[PDB]
Amino acid sequence: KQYIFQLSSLNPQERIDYCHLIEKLGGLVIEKQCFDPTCTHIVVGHPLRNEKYLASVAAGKWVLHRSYLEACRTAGHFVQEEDYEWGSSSILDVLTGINVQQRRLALAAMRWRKKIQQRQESGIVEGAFSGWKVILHVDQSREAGFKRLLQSGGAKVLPGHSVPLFKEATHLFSDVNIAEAAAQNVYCLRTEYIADYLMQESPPHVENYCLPEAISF
Amino acid sequence: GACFKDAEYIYPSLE
Ligand SMILES: [K+]
Ligand code: NA
Repeated sequence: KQYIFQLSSLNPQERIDYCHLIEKLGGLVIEKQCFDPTCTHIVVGHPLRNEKYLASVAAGKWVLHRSYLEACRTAGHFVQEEDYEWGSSSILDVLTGINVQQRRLALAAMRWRKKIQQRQESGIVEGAFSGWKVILHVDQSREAGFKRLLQSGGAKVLPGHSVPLFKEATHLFSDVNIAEAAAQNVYCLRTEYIADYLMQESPPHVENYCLPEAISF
Repeated sequence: GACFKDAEYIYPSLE
């Protein structure tokens, strides 16, 4: 009903042209660079395993090829999204070539969009990390990006890593007493689990991501 | 956030 777009990985002339077009068709453009969960649609020049793309997937947004906005321009209104989804057979047929990484990111975006939007049609909005209550233990340079990615998918990020937080926590991610968290029914996992959870067709085996101090639990 | 800087950061994978 109200279309709200962000743009990623586009050239400058494209960005200007598409912002103009979106506004002309009655959409809103979020011009700020970080992912904003207010958006409904993201148009990306190529999939990347970065925070903005993974956050769009974790939130189940429409992740669309630029040919979507060319179809809108021709129609003079926002058209049906499905055939312009990055993971769609229609787009994968449209491309001359795609690397396995980009194909996997494209299929992940479509898989999560279908799941999250099917539930939305039934009156529940939940992201890929719904029910996660997370302790982060990462390098300061990485903390804010992990927090933004987890919150985009619906996770609650707990304030710090003190022992009282282990009771409510579901997950602790490390790049603090790990064995005590593990003893309090916290999955204590390497940070690779987050991208791999979004990307893998079936949920990753936690055993492959379990931090050393937690292997017993 | 440092969105422009952090945008470069590729999240780790066991793949
Ligand atoms: K717990
Ligand atoms: Na804005």
